[PDB]
Amino acid sequence: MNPFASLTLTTLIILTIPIMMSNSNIYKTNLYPNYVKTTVSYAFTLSLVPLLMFMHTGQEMIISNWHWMTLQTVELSLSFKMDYFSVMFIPVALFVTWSIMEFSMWYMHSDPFINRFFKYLVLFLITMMILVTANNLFQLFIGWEGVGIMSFLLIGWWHGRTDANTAALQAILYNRIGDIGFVLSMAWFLTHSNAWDLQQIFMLNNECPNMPLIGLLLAAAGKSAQFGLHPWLPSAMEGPTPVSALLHSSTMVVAGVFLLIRFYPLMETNKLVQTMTLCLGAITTLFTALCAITQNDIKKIVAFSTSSQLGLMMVTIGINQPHLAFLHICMHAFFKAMLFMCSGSIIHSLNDEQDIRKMGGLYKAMPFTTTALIIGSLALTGMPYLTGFYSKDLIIEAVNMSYTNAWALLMTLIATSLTAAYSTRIIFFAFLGKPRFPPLVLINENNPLLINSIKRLLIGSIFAGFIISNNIPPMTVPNTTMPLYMKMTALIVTIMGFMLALELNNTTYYLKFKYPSQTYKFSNMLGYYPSIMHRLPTYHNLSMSQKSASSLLDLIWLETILPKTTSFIQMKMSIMVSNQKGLIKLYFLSFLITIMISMTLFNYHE
Amino acid sequence: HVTKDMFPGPYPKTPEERAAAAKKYNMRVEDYEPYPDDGMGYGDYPKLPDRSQQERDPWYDWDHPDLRLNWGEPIHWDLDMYIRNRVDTSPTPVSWNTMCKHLSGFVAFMLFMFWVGEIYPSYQPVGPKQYPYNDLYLERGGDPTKEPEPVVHYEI
Amino acid sequence: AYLTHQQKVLRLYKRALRHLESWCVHRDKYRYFACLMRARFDEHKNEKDMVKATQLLRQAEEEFWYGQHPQPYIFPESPGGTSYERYECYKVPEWCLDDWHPSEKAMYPDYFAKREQWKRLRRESWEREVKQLQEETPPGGPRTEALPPARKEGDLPPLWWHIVTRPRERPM
Amino acid sequence: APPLTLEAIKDRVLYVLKLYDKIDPEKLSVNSHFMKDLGLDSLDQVEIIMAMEDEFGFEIPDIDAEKLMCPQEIVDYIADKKDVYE
Amino acid sequence: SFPKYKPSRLATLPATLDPAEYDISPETRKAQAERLAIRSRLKREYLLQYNDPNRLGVIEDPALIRWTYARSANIYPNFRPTPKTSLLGALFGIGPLFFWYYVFKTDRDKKEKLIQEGKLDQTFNISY
Amino acid sequence: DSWDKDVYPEPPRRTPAPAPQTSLPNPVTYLTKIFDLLVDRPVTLAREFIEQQHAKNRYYYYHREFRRVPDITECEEKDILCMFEAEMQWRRDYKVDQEIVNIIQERLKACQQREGESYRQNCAKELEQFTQVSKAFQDRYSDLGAHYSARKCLAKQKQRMLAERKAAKEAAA
Amino acid sequence: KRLFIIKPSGFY
Amino acid sequence: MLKIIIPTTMLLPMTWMSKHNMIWINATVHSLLISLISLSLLNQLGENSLNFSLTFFSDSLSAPLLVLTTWLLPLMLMASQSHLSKETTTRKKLYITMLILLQLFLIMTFTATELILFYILFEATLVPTLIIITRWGNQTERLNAGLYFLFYTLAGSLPLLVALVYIQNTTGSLNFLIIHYWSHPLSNSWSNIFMWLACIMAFMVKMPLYGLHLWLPKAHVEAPIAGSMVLAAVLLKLGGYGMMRITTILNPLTNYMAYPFLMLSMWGMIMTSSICLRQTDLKSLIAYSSVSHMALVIVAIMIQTPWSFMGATALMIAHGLTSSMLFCLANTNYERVHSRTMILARGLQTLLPLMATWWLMASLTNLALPPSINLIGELFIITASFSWSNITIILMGMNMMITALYSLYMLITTQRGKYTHHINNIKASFTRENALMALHILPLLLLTLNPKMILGPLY
Amino acid sequence: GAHLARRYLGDASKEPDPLRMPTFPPDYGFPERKEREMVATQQEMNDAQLMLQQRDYCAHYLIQLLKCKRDSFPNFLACKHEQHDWDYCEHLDYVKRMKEFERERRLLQRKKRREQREAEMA
Repeated sequence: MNPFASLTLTTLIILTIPIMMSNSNIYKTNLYPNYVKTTVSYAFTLSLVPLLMFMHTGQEMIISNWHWMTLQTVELSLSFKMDYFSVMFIPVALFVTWSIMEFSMWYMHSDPFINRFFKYLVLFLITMMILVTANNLFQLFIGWEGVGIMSFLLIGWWHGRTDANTAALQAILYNRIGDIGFVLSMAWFLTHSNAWDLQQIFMLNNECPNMPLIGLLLAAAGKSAQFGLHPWLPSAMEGPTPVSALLHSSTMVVAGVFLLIRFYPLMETNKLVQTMTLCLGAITTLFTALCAITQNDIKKIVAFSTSSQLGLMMVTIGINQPHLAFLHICMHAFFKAMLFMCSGSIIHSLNDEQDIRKMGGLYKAMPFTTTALIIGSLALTGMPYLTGFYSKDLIIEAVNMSYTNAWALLMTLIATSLTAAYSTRIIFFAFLGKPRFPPLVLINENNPLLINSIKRLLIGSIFAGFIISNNIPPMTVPNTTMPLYMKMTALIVTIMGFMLALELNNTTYYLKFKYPSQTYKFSNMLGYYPSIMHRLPTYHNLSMSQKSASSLLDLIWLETILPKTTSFIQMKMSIMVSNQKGLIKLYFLSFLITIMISMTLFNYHE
Repeated sequence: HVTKDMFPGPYPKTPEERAAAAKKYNMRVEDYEPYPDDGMGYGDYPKLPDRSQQERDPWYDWDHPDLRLNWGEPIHWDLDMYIRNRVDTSPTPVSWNTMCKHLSGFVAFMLFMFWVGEIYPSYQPVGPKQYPYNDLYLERGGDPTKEPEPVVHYEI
Repeated sequence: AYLTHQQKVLRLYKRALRHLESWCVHRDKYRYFACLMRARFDEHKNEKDMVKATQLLRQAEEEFWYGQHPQPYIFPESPGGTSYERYECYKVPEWCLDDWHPSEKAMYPDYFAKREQWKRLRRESWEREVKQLQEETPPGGPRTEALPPARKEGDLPPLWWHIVTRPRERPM
Repeated sequence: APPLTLEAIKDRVLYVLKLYDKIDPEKLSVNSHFMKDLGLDSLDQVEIIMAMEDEFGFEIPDIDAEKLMCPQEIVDYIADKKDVYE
Repeated sequence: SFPKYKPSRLATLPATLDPAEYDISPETRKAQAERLAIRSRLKREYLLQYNDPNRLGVIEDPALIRWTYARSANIYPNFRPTPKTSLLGALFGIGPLFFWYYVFKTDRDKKEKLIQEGKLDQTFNISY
Repeated sequence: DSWDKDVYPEPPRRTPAPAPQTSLPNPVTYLTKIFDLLVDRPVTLAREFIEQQHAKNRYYYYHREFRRVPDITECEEKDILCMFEAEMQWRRDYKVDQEIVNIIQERLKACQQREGESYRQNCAKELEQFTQVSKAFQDRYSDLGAHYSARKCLAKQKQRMLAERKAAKEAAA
Repeated sequence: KRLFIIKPSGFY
Repeated sequence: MLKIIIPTTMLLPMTWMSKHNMIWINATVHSLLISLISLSLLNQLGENSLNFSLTFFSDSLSAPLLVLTTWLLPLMLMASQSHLSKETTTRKKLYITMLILLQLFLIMTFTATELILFYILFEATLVPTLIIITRWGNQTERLNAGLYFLFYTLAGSLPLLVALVYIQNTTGSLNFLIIHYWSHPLSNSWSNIFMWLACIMAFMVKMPLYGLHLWLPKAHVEAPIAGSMVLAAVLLKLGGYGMMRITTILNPLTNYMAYPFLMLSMWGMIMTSSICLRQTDLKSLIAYSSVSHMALVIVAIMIQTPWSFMGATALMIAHGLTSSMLFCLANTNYERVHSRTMILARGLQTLLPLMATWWLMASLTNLALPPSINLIGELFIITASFSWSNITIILMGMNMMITALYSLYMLITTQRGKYTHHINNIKASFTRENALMALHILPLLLLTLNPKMILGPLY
Repeated sequence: GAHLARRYLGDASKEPDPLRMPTFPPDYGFPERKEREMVATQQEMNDAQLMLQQRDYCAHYLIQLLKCKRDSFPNFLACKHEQHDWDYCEHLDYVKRMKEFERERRLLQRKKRREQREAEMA
């Protein structure tokens, strides 16, 4: 206990040091990107040691040192709970960011604010680490909004980019929709449970977490790009390509999922809430993959796949596979990112182009990336003995070897087939075929940082699943006596989709005329969901705010219901008081009536 | 530089004052068309086409290409939600009714097939995991004082 | 002014073939289909009476309107592209240079020296060009946005400064 | 992106216009009027301008596409598009 | 050319399917001569100041001040007590407050009715 | 430690002494060893300076005492002197009672991590001990309002005590 | 070669 | 508190017979010194309010507002330096006198012992701001602005005066200490409802409350910048300080007649925040934002829970620092562009780097990033309201989401995008307004480190 | 799958109900059915701090798995026979549930048509 917890505290402060040096304006802005490299790589280097004793003895603890609020009965202090999930995620996160911004130094170098750029990834990193290394929801809330506003700024990296500003505007908007459930859980825990720290909430035995569980589910739904809260994740791709190989690549999107596994002690209690997760996760797997199947991009498709994947692990959370889900996330973080800058390496080399329909013939001309993308394409599908094998294949069996609704399984096989089909598609357009690219053959990847950044992710995307699986003891009862086929089905459902796509890729060569199929359009407007949600309800909500609301309620009625009416009433009859013609006969006549009615009539004398 | 005649006037009724607001608002006589006189207070402001800034042609030399507007020309009363970042009125290749029908169908069906799947809960043909020690009576949180109701199972 | 009859078809033919290569994807497949539609475009090149071509317009424009790709290949610098309006966050108007502290202006001495004569060049040019534009403009103002040339002696093209001093497309 | 100068652009367009099988190498000129010097039709003009579309990568506005007649002013148009000076 | 796209308020008829594109009457094409002329001078005057080196600061945008002044000042002078306006005033006025009054009153009454005899979950709640 | 187990009960800690039968020696053992004698050693002697400097000039600080004053029950209506004393006495008792809830939550929370996955069965004693304290707290100070006072709590205490008095007679039947 | 980059006066 | 009162009034002779150019330097430096002296007021005992004198007392509620006023006073002093240069010295000293007089009345208001003395200086703040709003305003409408602001506050002020003097004849005293200590239940007699009412609309008219807020958009968007901050930062909060005071006796009536104002407010901020999203003038958004933020405070006080009161105090102080910043931020843009239209000057990040930051966390504090005191006040309100009613959560949660919607919207429509090329007068950002924003923001993060000082006496 | 068809598209009573069965006394039909006994005592699971779902009868092997694993550090390619006992225990325990599933299945099968035989003979 002298190492480990102290080492984690050392790791999370050394990452802040670049920001402290940055704001101190004593740092040199030129080598600061390389200075950032050394910090993240070192911070990763000290991130390995906290694993060592967890492998050894498995010790876990909570660090709460400086007491912030006393708040009568509810004390507040900064607190990190280091458990299985948090401990081994830090090296996974640390290794990913070090490699992706290693690639980003070569890629993201033609911009004046690369110093300010790399600083932003740093400002993401401590916010994300604040989220994962948390012990009460408020600190996780700190990281939750920190990364969300971080995406807002990073997505809108080009402040002159109108589309990026809209994507950033949608990015936080959907993220704030998720926090509504976070606030709902926040209020319930402080009221019914009267606690904020993770430990007390779990062990208070809140066997009626129905409303909190919905609040937790809504929070993860917004953060993990569930259906209805999905389109921001594709929208985040509008920013710079490294930014797409960042927060929204596989880092920030899984924060809500990390919250889901965090609250697994109470998550399993309600089967209803347990169900709706794998439902929405299943729909994301079908829908987002379906959109990516007939599509004309690279980052968008693998972004849709990420949402399909993001729908995958919390389906397993819906079937009570928390630790297995977390293993899948780290494996997912490995190869999903791994193909991200490989796509970015293609984008940089092929003059910042994204559509597949201008790729081709790149197999021989893009050697190192070709191997990298080829492995990672079906590494997402996870052939035996791979990061994806110990996660995806076990996930498909686990939901099949459990008690779910009839359609829950079918979406999972549909997910595996549909994901693989376009996973083969993007290779076909990119490397195979013929170079549908401009005559100037600039295509090149000789940059050393390009190779080295991806190189460490080959060893990650292939080795990690094996080593981690034997390094982590099992959490649930193993599935031993099993009726054969529902395990082999996961492997096979991958290949006809590959086979169907293979001939589908061949049919592109076929000179047969093609018709505007309904499915082609349907998957290309993302199921027309952004076509109507970003159009109809927004227009109604914005429009009524002016015809009504601003004008009709406030500026037409409120000032007419009190100020103008009373002002007019005084205005109207102040005239009749003051419009006296001055006739003396009329004045004294009024005296006579007032004199007469003073008594007798009004009887003021009685 | 500013005066009432070029200020926005009341609701225009006579055709001469329709022309009067036309030169003030910088269109032609036939291009002036105020909002309906339902009492909403729009008055002399013309009902410009219900379009968005996304519909505007990028190639035209806009004086404000950041939002595709030009100096001097009249602008829309509801320009604010009809600019590039906000809601857009540009045409879509699919018919709006058809794509809305597609959405209102799919999301309705999606719930439907899962709903019947909930009515058909799939499971493996296996027995229950009867846990030892009264399915972990004390361990799960049973009362230490009173004895459990022994959930003790023989072997098959 | 109004788009002429053969001009409107040229616009529709433009993106229709861009739609075709979006559909065909492959170069050879596009080449085969582009030539087939080229002859299809040439099938009724004759029109005689303009009313026939108006009906032929309707069918043609209806064809290429449905002929759009669901996700047509929009180039990075195309309106709505990936790199479109991307570096506008870097271009800054030229007048900002005058709003520089003397230290920065002195540490860029040659550039501000040639900027000064460019500022001077704006002066006489603006003077000459405005007294050039006023009478080059016929009564009733300018009938069109086209702007008259520097057809006089030793004169600069009127209304040139912002065109010439445009923020370069690669501000970096 | 390497500093693509007009000399590379100028060579590429004329080579492609010579490459264009209907504008033969011997009858291609620097100021090649497609309607008059080369005698093509309007549709071929679209094919010519959108050939360099994919061949150069950047975009030609339609209102500038029909105006653009000769390879010399094709060269000058791309010259003012990026603002090349060398 | 297919079952045609039906125009909508949030997605209008395009520049292709619009009848006026192929129904160009002599007066409709004639209309695109003077609107261009006023735009030409309007663009001209903007250039005569935007390209003016003598001009400094900000030029007035008449449309912008027309929009702000009509969106801020000239609504009440053009306002009318029209029964329609009072109708939308009523349902968006006391309506929603009575909506949330009943909702919160019903919630409070339904919530309160079990506190006085101990039927709620309050054992672990000593903060308020 | 300054605190004692009567206030903060720390469950006894056992150490499962290892037995590395594997051919490779453990990497943790000397990894903690090096961490010990390259970081802890400089700060141990540095702390020895800090502890020895505190001994060089050790001043003193005491604990503030509070002599008990008559309660609001025995205090006089409209008498601002005595009932102010009872008011302040009641407020301090509220603050102490707030901290009693804090300690029992701290003891309860410390239990949960100590038993690990066995918190469900091995933390019931601490949970019920907090449960009765919280229930006593709820009838003590909860629901009073933001403007809580000694007289307001006394009314609540009297209201609860008359309700149970009526209940007791009802139970007598 | 090197072109000219234009920026607001950050000395202040 | 005369250790603050005496130096504050001593600012008048010093500012009225200083040199024609030292008035800005002298006023700024010694006002800051008063702020440092006022910082000593942060000390509070367990529950005993600091009873310095018979006619002056303070606790953990008055002092944070007290420091807010004293800390604020140099901020309009530096903000007004920009547009007050073109004025004669005598009129300039008159402007300083109004600000100092406004400060002096504020300190006496918070430190007042009985309600009537509190009422006198409370209302007395109308006079200095009335001159500030009207005499030194910018546009024709400011004349209608002053009357709207004056009558609205006064229309509710007079009923409170009748109720207050009625308190003295019935209870026997109006001192806050005696009132709370001699507190008695208020019956539900039909007279007592109006008795309850007369002590309420005075505080909620200047909050402002939904419906009774129209003076807020008609004054803050239209007052001089210096008057704009003090109006938004503190003057609205005068209702808050009073309402925590007057609620000590008006019980248990609040259970029933809170409803007609509660959902009047609860539908209020959501409605107001919708208007903020669809503004056309810059300062109109922040003004409409201020009432939206003030609306959750109304629920916090009225619900009468200790958690809400702490949330009310924290949101009160946090909003003051925020709303002052955005109003200062709008003033900086308005000065160079000579207008306040939102989309008039979009896309200025490329020319205003430091401003774009000053937009950034000022809006983020308006979005209330964690752990800024804005959320600490806001979240405490949520927990208190949820404990009152679960169905509350959707409403203000949706509000803080539409609050989020606009709070980036001016950031997009003022900084994000492309500059306007015809505009050429955005000069180098002067350090004066620049350092003004620094003095606004650093206390916010500094208080974020130790918020325990601004939750009021209920902490 | 097959049993799903025999219940959904077949007879629900014929197939066991996973959330209700077994519905017959296990000792009935097996005179003196020996109890499935425990190897790892309550304190064994308690001291090992095993999780509840993995605190089944196979947990006796599971603690052996961790203990070789907690002592196989550094190496992770060891610890093979430990699971070979564990998964086989889970393999046979799943068979025990499967046998109980089929037991209740043919329990439902036998009595239903036995009662149907009574319905036929009356």
